[PDB]
Amino acid sequence: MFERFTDRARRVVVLAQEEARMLNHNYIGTEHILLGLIHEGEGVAAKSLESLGISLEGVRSQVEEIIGQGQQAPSGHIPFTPRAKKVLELSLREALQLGHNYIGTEHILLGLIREGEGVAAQVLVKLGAELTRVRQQVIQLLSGY
Amino acid sequence: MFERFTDRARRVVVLAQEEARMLNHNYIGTEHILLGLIHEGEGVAAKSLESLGISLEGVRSQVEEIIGQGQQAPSGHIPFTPRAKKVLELSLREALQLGHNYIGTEHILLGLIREGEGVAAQVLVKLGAELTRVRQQVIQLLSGY
Amino acid sequence: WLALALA
Amino acid sequence: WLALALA
Repeated sequence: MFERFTDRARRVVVLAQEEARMLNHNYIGTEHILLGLIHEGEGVAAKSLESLGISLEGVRSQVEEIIGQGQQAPSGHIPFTPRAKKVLELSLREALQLGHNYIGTEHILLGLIREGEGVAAQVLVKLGAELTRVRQQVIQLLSGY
Repeated sequence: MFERFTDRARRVVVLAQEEARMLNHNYIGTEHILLGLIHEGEGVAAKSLESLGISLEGVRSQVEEIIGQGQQAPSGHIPFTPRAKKVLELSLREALQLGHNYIGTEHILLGLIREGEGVAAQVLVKLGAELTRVRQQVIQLLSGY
Repeated sequence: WLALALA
Repeated sequence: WLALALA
């Protein structure tokens, strides 16, 4: 179903894999998707994250507290956690419910919030944001460009 | 859909990837699936291939004529050719039409023959076998154990 | 889609 | 399923 993803949505996905690599994780989790959303930049959810007072290095470090780097770098692809799997499912599902047929970075952020049970959401609330906060906020964004 | 595959069907798939690796191909083709069917052994299609007078080293060498080893070994996973993609589709499709819901090694061999347009079939006919030959033969086999 | 990379 | 490995 990844063919629906926009150029930058997919770029988020590739980036999430690089984040989980160089922080030495054997899985891509809800955090690493947040990380890739940030690291993306030119697209929606990244500017959305610099607006609601969330930056890259904060999430990096928060993960290095609750997760911390791994002893041994993994190579080859890095599998999703069931949390990340559900986030991507729901990103699809959000996208469809807002009418679009593509899936952009903003739709991954919405799916992420929808899951709200895993590390991404723990990290977010720890940094200074809220789930329906950023949801309604990014919805206002799709209303404001 | 790979979850339907039997232990040995999947083993064929993993083996096909190793064959394409150590013969230095950047794609897994209908040939490499034949190769993995052979290299499997304990299962159906492998004994089926030693019966209709087809061995491993013959296919290896035939590929090293029409394909030949690559200058540079690839790492990470190795993508299927659209031929191999169709073979796997049709292996599913055979499996369903013979009633089963699993997909064993014999069903990959049947899908392979169904495609019959690519390197696997060229190699086969060059070695001393035929498409509906081995088809009806492996069907007789599913009738003979 | 949906186990790893862009699968 | 259906691009490479067992995907």
